[PDB]
Amino acid sequence: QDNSRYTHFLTQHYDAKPQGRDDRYCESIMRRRGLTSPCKDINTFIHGNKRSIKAICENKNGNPHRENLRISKSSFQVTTCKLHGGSPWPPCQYRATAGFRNVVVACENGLPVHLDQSIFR
Repeated sequence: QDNSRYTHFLTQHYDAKPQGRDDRYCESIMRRRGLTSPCKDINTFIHGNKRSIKAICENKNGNPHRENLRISKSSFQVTTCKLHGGSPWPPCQYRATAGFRNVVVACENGLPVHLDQSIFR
């Protein structure tokens, strides 16, 4: 029916139109999306519409990749938020890295349920 994992994916990895994707963007959205207790070490948000991202799950915008993942054909505007300061607890200071590249996800039932973070490390 519903997919709580696709819902979690959106919360953790999707931001439709961010505007300025600087450090303070990261600090605000990381707190907003509930990722600051403890501070998530690295988290990347995808921008634009959701139908492009879903389409990574189909032949449309994706290919099978590695053990059980999928890799997009199209590039996406992304913003990676990376923790600095060696303390895992708030306040969480983030460095933003805007990117434009293809993304790796895992899908269930045609829906993204996981973002592979490693390609942004």
